[PDB]
Amino acid sequence: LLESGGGLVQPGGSLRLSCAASGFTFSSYAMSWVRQAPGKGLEWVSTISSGGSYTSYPDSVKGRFTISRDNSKNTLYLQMNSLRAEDTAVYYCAKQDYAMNYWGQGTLVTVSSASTKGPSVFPLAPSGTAALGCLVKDYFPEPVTVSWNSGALTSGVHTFPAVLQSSGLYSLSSVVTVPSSSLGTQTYICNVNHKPSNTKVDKKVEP
Amino acid sequence: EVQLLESGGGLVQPGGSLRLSCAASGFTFSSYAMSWVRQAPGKGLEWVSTISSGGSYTSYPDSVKGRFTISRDNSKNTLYLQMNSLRAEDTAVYYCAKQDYAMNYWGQGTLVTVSSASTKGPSVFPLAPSGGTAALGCLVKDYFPEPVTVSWNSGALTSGVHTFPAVLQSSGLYSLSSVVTVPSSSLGTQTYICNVNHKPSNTKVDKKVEP
Amino acid sequence: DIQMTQSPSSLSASVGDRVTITCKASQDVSTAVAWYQQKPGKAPKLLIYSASYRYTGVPSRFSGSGSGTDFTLTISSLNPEDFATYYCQQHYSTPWTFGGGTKVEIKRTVAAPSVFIFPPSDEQLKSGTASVVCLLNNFYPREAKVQWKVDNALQSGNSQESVTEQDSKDSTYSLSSTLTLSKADYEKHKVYACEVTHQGLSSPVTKSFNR
Amino acid sequence: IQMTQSPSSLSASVGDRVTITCKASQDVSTAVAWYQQKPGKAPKLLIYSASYRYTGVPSRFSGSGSGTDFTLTISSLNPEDFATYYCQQHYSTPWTFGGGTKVEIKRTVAAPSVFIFPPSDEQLKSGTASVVCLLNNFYPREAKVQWKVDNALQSGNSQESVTEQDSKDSTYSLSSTLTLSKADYEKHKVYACEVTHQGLSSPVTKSFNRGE
Amino acid sequence: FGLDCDESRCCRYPLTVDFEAFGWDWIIAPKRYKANYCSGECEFVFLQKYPHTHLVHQANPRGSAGPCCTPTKMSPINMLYFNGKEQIIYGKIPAMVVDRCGCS
Amino acid sequence: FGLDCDESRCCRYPLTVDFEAFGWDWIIAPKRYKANYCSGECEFVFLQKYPHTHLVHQANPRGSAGPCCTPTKMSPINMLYFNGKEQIIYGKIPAMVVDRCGCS
Repeated sequence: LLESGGGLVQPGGSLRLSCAASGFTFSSYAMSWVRQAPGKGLEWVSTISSGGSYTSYPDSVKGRFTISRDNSKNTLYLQMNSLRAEDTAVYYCAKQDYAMNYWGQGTLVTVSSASTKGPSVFPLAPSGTAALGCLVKDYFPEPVTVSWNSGALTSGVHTFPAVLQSSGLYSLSSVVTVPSSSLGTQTYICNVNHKPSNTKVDKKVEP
Repeated sequence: EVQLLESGGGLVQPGGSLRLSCAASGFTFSSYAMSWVRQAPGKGLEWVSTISSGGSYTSYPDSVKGRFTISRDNSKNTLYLQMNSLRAEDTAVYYCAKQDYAMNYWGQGTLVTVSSASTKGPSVFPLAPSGGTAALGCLVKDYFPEPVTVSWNSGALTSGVHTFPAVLQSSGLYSLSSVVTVPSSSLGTQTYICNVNHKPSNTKVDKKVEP
Repeated sequence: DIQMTQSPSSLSASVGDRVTITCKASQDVSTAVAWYQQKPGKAPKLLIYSASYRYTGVPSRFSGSGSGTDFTLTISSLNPEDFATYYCQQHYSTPWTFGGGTKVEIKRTVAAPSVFIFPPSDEQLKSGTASVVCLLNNFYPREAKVQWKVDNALQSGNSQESVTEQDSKDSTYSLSSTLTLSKADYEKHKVYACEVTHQGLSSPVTKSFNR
Repeated sequence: IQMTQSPSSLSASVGDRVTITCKASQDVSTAVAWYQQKPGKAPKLLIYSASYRYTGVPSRFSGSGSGTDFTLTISSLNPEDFATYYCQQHYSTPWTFGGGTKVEIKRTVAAPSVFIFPPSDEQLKSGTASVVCLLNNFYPREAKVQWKVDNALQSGNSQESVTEQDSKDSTYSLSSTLTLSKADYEKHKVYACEVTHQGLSSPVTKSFNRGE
Repeated sequence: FGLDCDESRCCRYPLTVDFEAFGWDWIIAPKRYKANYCSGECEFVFLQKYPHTHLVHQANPRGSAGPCCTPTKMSPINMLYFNGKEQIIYGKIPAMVVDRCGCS
Repeated sequence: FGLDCDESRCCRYPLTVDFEAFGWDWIIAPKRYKANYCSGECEFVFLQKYPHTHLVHQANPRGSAGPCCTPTKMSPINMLYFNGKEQIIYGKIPAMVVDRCGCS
């Protein structure tokens, strides 16, 4: 099961999710949509009958969202209209039996008025063992990927979950613990990639 | 109107054969199971044989089994009884009847007599009257086999007539008496004649009884 | 095989009386019992089939009851046409056996017999036989004893009796007793007497003649 | 229509027998489902119809209950069993879930490595000052970081972030970020991060003087 | 208790058995008798069980997926008939007459 | 007990009911379940019964002249389905599975 179609939308706007079913007879299986807001889910969104004739929804999304399917295309859809900020979540599609057996990895839907912004990357300069890092500040929406020395440095790397600031923009830190001696010589670069904004940033952290 | 009529019975010597017939009419015979039942003179009733509606099935008692054969021809609406190897003990009036749970509707019967005694016509002798009422009669002696019919004044006289059942004598021949009670004054004036008819011997006898 | 014991052998009854005739089987016969009615000179008629089921046309006063080894045909109120012989039968297992019979007689007032003696005819004596006849005419009940006395000698083994069926008009009986003697023995004695013993007679009546 | 989950979190080691319960606000017969979710991944079905194990699910996992009180049982915890566990009710729509139960891998007490980073000159140009404090590789996740500027206790201007339990050493790492304007930042000298933890005998303070 | 009808529930329809028509002259009495039969559908109708019921008349029409329309009360009949050994027996033959029709 | 068969007497033949193949998507789970049914003769016993039995198939093939080959023991199944109010219920639906086949 593979979801797609989720990204940033403005409130009061529309988005149509899709879910690619393969490896089983989809047309003979009832389907479901279940979401998880960053902290911490889970919530039932909708269920559809194997044929498509029958659909049930909770009062939270009823009238706004519509679960549909095209068995010939082996695809499950979720038309989300009249979107609210409270609908910001990772959206999963799953097979419906007595319970959701087999879930897709999901798709993140972000409902906000805040415009797409690329991050500002600032260093966290080092002072036995020494700590070094990058501050990935003011970016929207999620996610951002942080690497060290183009994937070469990975031991002792801690990329912290992004914290949504008062501004409505995200901010995170990626730190690395390295021996003191390596500084001055070993060159440390954080490779930041913010796909939702087509922005790639390589930052050199030095004392 | 359901009708069953037997025929074919009379005198036959022991060890001899006789074939009885029973004429069914007034109902669907081919759909009804049939029976033969006999009655020896003084004796009660005895089951002889039963046949299925189609004719495929027959049951007999050990007394007549092997000797007697019950048969039918549904097209002729007739029931048969072949009586072979006849014994004196088979002397009886033979009835044919419809077989359901019991014999519903019986035919009047046919008398079969098994004896070595030859057919003999009766000897009719008077019983002369000796005032009040007088008794008069005819002695119908030495006749074989049964029956004999006795009338008085060619059927005219019938009141006070008592024709007694025939009693089988030590000789093996039958004998009976027919008497009539008449007023004494009627003697001399009224002439009394007994009209005896013995069908098994084609003998008819008119006898005048007078004082 | 399977025996049917009927009770009573005979019964004297009047019209309107409630009568019950019992029958007992030698083995368990379930409900397979049939009752019949036979009249003198006629074939039997079906009454009840399979212990209790009445046949078509049979009046409601006739009712059978029983199971196993005990059966009772009941006549609720006696009618003139009910006086006949009754026979129980089993239709359980072949050979099909019948009961002895039950004679239902018309009960009436005591009637003494009219006694007559007839000497042998001269026509008969020509053959060498002498038939001396005694008549007991129109009496009740059937129970009567006739004794033959020749020269006062009591006569055994040379007599034969015959009794008419119960008269339809007056419910009476008639009897004929016949003494058979040879011309030789007949001519050897003088007084020929017939002594009659009956309920209706205060003292035995004797009717005789001198050859 | 609620589903209340037993201890929000739990710490245990391999082999330990764990008992997770879930209570319903109404009678829900045997229509309860247990799921297992790991950080960054979609949930996996464990149990359905209260007791029925799904295909592939190891024998060591077992559900029991009827009506209102239901339980999930892990007879002998395995390294791959440390995750969040959720209950649900497939009885009547709207289908409601449990709060979740985080099963943590218990290890030896580990004190944090405390580091403080001053705001970059590049950043001060914008002119925001982001002062970062790092508590690296510690156990348990219970840690208190206090921001002090010229000894004044700081409130409402800090945001913390905790990594998921490290796969290699079962340790945690924490990042606390102090957000001040260039004006306020330049208005004070000493910038201190005080750390309180089980592994630390006395609170560790890592500071700097703006300019020095 | 049960239903009695002639000319769609589990009802008792009338039927007289003829031994002569069948070709069994070995039975003397009764030649004919009212025997009757039980025909019609049985509930719960119509939902959830319905697929299992409808699938039954496709696989085997003699098959029963649930309650059957069969006699509940059955009276015996007394019979006179010929045996193989050329004899005539009277027997109480059980469960020959349908009295009542119900659902199992 | 009863008799269980696949590929003569009142025996149990298995049958899997598929709500997908039937076209009833309103029931979510189970899509398929082993249900079974009962087929075979129910009595011999003696013998004058054959005309009454044979006469039954001529008048009404759904008719029963005596004991029927019907299930004796029946088990329930738990089912998840859509109701005509746009909701999804879990219910214990009785007598869905045939467990034993005997004669009535």
